[PDB]
Amino acid sequence: HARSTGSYSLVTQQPLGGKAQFGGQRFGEMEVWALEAYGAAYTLQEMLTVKSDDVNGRTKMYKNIVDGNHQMEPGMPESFNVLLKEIRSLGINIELEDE
Amino acid sequence: EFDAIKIALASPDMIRSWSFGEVKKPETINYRTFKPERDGLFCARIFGPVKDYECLCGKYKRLKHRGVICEKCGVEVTQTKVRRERMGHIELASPTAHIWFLKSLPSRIGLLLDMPLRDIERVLYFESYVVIEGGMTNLERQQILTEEQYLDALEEFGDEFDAKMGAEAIQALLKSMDLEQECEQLREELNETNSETKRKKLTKRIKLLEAFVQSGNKPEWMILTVLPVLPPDLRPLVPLDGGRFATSDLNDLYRRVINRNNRLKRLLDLAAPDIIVRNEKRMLQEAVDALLDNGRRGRAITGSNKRPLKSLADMIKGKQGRFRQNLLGKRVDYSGRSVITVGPYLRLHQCGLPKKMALELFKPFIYGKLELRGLATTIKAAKKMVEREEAVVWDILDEVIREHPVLLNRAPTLHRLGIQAFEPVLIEGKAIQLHPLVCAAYNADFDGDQMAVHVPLTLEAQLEARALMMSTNNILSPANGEPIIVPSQDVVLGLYYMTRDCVNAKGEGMVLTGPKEAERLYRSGLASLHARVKVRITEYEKDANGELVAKTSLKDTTVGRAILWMIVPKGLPYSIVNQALGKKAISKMLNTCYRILGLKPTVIFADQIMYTGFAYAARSGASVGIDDMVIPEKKHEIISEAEAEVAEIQEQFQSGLVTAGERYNKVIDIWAAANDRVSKAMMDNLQTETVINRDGQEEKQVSFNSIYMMADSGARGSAAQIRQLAGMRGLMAKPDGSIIETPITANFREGLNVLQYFISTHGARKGLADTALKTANSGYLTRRLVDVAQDLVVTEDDCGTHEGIMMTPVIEGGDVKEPLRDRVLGRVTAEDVLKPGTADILVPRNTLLHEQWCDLLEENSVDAVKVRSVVSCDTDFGVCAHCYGRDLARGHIINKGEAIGVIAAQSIGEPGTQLTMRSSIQVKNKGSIKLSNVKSVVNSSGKLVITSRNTELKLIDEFGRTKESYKVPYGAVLAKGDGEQVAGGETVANWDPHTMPVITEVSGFVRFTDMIDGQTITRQTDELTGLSSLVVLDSAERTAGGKDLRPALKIVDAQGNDVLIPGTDMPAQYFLPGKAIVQLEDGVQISSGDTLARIPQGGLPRVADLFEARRPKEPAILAEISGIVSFGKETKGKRRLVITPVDGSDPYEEMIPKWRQLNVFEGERVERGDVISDGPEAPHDILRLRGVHAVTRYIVNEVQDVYRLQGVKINDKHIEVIVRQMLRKATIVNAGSSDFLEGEQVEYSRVKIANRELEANGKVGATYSRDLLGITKASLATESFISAASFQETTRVLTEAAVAGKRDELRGLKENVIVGRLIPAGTGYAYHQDRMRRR
DNA sequence: TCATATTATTACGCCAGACAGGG
DNA sequence: CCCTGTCTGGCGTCCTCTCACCTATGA
RNA sequence: AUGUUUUUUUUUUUUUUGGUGAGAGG
Ligand SMILES: [Zn+2]
Ligand SMILES: [Zn+2]
Repeated sequence: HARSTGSYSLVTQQPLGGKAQFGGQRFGEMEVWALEAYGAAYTLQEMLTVKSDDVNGRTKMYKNIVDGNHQMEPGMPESFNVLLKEIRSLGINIELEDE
Repeated sequence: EFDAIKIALASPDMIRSWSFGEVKKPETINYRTFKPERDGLFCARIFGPVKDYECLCGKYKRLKHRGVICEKCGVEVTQTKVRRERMGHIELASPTAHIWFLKSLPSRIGLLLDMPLRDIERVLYFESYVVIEGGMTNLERQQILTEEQYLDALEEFGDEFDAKMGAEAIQALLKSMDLEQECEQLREELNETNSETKRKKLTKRIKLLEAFVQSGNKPEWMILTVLPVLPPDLRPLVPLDGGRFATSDLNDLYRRVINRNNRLKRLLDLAAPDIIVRNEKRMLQEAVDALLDNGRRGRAITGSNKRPLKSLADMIKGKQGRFRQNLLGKRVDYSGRSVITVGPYLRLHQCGLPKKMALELFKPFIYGKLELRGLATTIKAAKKMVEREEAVVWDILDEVIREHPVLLNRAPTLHRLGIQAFEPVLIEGKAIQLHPLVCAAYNADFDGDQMAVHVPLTLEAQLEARALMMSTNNILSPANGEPIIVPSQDVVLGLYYMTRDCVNAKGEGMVLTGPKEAERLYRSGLASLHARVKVRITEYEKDANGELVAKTSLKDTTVGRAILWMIVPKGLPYSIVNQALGKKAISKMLNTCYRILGLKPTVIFADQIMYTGFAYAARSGASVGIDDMVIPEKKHEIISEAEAEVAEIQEQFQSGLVTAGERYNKVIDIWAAANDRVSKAMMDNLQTETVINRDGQEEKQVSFNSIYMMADSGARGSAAQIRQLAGMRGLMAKPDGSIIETPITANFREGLNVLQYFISTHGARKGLADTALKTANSGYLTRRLVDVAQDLVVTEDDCGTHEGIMMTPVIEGGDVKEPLRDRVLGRVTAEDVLKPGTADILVPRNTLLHEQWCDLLEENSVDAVKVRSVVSCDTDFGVCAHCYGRDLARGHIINKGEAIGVIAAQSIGEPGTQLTMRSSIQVKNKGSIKLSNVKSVVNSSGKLVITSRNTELKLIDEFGRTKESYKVPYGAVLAKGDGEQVAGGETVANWDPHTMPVITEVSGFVRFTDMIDGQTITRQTDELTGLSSLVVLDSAERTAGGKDLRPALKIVDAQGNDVLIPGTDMPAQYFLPGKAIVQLEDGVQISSGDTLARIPQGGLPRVADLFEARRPKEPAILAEISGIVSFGKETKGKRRLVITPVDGSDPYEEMIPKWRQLNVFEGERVERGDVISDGPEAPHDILRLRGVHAVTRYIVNEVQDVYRLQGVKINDKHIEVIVRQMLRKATIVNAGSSDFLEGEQVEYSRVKIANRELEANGKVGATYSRDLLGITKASLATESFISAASFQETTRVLTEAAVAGKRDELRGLKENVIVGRLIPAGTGYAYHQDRMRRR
């Protein structure tokens, strides 16, 4: 099985799972620890922001690849803003501070 | 873009500021059409239009007026994702307190209003009343009231009196709670009391009272008044395949809260009576509490069928919340997965990758390449071209592959060598071809395994895959110094068959002018691959400074050793191939090649090793047959001699001469002896079976048996497995844990019958159950370790210290187990090591000890090295580059940046699978004696007896290093003395552990002081001997009239005056303990070394109990202060022990549980770190008593003992840094001139920078005290709540952070993996240097 | 079809952490 | 009042693949 | 040498841009 780009889920902006659903590989927790074990800071940054979740990042990246410019414009993951709204939907005021 | 994440409470004004419209109706959707509800949960005006830039109902179907809201639609006009960020709010009719601040353990409202949880819930569920500023009545403010208590009060205090209930009353209490006022009171209460329990109970209440005043969190924000609703997009309502909507659980929760709130508003309209609106508000309280955190209240609500439905807190917490399932691990585009296979033609920087996966993973690069050439125009055309797969896109694909690495990943990645980057080579096929040597890194066999491929998209990621994660760059395991590209199984058989010899072959003893014609004689058919031969080889030894000097000579060698010499690079000597080359020898061949010639010859030489091993293993034809497993001819007579022996033992058992346990022990002993004899018979019969003549009489050699080369080469097989295929397969054990007395005398070449196979299945089912349940604890151990580490980044170059732990070789009592060169390899010395002669600067004080320095250490026989350890590093927030050590997979020091906490945590937890889950001293060598911790005396006979319990007996050799060590008890008969030379095997120690000696220092006469027969001691004349002994009783058997009497022996002179201790003016009286029996009676003159009484008496969960720092059930008790010791009160729960120091203050004591067999007498002076009883010892006692270096030596020795018992090589840096992360918190003792509190627990770097910026001023600092937290308590007690929330319980940590108003200055690895940016360790450390500089 | 709103099983194994009881 | 059983909560491995099954009521 | 010397309607518009549970592999 292989996946470059196709459909994703509803709640989250990450790719679907499985083969019958044309989906990508779950880059799990211990693989993130293995990339932290190296100096792979940029590989991990595209591994969890551009390739997976951030919608503006992935559309800009697809257009940047097909122009011939391997460069990522990262932004913030969508599932973290989902986390902010689920935490904030309690009596909890979680924010994002100064520039 | 943004610094720290701030968490605080949500005010009702803040919740109305989040909101966009009140969600009234609970009606979800229409359900018969497609439209929602106006205005229900899924509204239009409150949130937004379903369709993008459209009024859902009807107006604006173009792009001109985005925003207009007509009365017929009551709809906003924006994007489809606008509803995902917009949230609604439910105006709760009746106030409802939060469940996270009422049941968090400890509750936030429980230790703030000074009221028990039980009483808080009673009033909260409309079952109890609470008073609130009554007035001039006889009632308190916190005191509650019941129906009867209120009824009577109602008729009594009908006027000025307030007694409400529920959240409303609670809210008022919190609202009317002067925070500041309580502070002073609490502070004054803590300074006006001495109660230990109260002190801790008051310090925990004042801590959460002053923390609330420090932030902008109000006391009335605990109760929920304006409940917030999560965005619809985040609670999606999609239908499955069919005609119904599979609705989420949160819609059930919100719809019930809104149904109940509408009912409560209608009842407060209608003026229903009291009990109706109490049940109505109570059902609303339980509905809100079920929405927020379901199931924390009594049994959780359920929709379909009996399974409870999932609430908001269950969208956060757990293994499947947002942290562990969508933020730490994500699903990933440009990724693939398939079954692996070998492909041995590969070079070790490249892997095979199928054409179909390659054309799917590289669709955008192919699109960009196709658009560059000009073959097509629009993007559609290119997608049709690769959907059709024409003849021109495969050249495009070979031009996008070429220099573009991919990340191969095996699915259980345990350490960092399980993600490696290759270059693709395209494969006709559907299976990833993976280079074989690399398999030993992935733990990948080829029995059905699968791997995932990931594509580095951007340019920095291609460079990270080539420069950090390439497979040529990972040739040493980061856990140690051992190479991980060791040749595994076929190739060592090909080498072991190639470089060997036989006593006659084709071309025996002919002479050859080079290795080239050695291979030419092997190929043409004129010699054999193993035929001993003088060749002329030219080995290049590089003895100058970087210059290779040729020396050519004639080596008496074989043909195969010359053929393998054609592949060895220049610098290695010929003697690396002159031996037989098993697996350990080829591993040290690649290791010496890496240490001498560097990286590139070692990569190309690893490939040439693998190619020549595969080729000559193919030419070998090394099969396995049924005749290869040679049965010993002596096996049947050994079994019959064992059968005669068990027959003799059972004939004694019929006549009852021996006991049953001694029978079972004798049967297990003779079957162990017969098993060892059968193994030696088959091992001789395999290791030297070949006996071939050469030009005359016969001559023997090691065998070319196939199973023996598979065992001796170390390819696959050991002694035990080849033992079970030929000799008997031992004594298998039943699942009771005890062994079975009748062994399995049949191997596998003979047939096992039925019972023997069933006993075998006992033994093997236990092993499969152990692995399949062991793996969960191994993985959870790696998780706890990488979440306690998680932060620690090499961030300096020198901390500027002179402290470091004292690396000695470790010695258990056998031969010296782990040499000093294994422990001080590549670790930077603390002070400069003196050469063992006299005062020489052998090595300087900041040199890395690589192999050349360690060889000059081994030549001089250096005792022990004071070396720098990670736990002694002075760097605030990180570890400096010298106190870590060598890079371990790079030859140099650790770079500024490389995350060492994560590689250390992986290197400790990765061998978690291989670990298991469930008289006197006899010297061995011949050397010199030395004693430490010794205070001794010469007895009458001459044997130096010892008056100290804790004496260490070292055996030092003639060179200076310490070769043996032992522990000698109080009062033992030493055959030798101090500084003496002995012989190998001579007994040097003797004692009796069943009889605790009460030996003396001086001589004289014996008097019975406080020894009265009848109450103190008893008369027990011996039965079978007649020589009686006055038996000393204990303090429990005698009655209360004489229980105060302490029996003792004090030595006098010939007159009767007390003979004093030499050095003091005190007599030497020995107080006899309980259960003693007097050996030497009254009037008998004594000497030293003679007793005065007879006193009769682990694998992987050990690693968990060392890092998590549990206490053992019966710890060894110690002394918190030095000085004289005494006893106390007679058995009220415990038996007291009072320690009065010589110069220090007296009042320390401890109540010992009296079930322990003590070690100390009444006239004994103790010390800190000195034992009082025996058994295991908790690490907190080591930390608060001996020192920090003592507890780090304790953990690294007690866990390298597990990792060495199971045989795993791990360097000690990793355990020292997880020990650093254990003892990172501290507690204050004297607050000093700072802003801390008395017994406040604060982290160590904070208090150290505080009193280091105050001590640089005039003010003297604050004196701390370090504390050792276990790894899950230490990773949950962090100054970064996302780090402590991605890990275990999120409810406790988020309420603690919310009511404290905590802020997360990100500054670690997992905060930046959550929030989606660069890691502040690796390549991103320059980015975080830049961002930290530009503030 | 369109609002009404929650009851008659037990059978893990530590391991911390808080709580009423009593010498 | 300091030990103490006793009770309550909170953990318990990653990755993947196949299949089936989904609230009752109701004038 | 010369040409108002057989006229009649044989008619003008695009394209537009998803949970639950069970089982297997490693
Ligand atoms: Zn409209
Ligand atoms: Zn340091």
